[PDB]
Amino acid sequence: TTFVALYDYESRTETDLSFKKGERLQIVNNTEGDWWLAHSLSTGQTGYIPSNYVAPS
Amino acid sequence: TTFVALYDYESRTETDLSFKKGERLQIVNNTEGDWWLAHSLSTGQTGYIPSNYVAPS
Repeated sequence: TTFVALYDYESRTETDLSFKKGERLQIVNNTEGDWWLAHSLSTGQTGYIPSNYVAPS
Repeated sequence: TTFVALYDYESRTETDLSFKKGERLQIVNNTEGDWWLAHSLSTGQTGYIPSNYVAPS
């Protein structure tokens, strides 16, 4: 399955992909899965996490 | 709503959250959506993208 960008996106870090509206993109799976923005109740820190490392409470 | 870590995870960039197995985490709504690892057919580049910027071809 192929996706198409609806907006431009300029990369902000070393690990993200820049692209332009109309570019065609294939998702590639990996062991980490989707990444979610998360907030830790144990430490107060915040950032993206790999969804395959966690489970619901 | 609330998740639990199954593994340790050490941060690799400035934007990800480190955590330890057992930490409680809350996912936080933001406009970007899940982030996916993606491969560009126009440029050959690879990296994570915000799913809400793309749509299927």
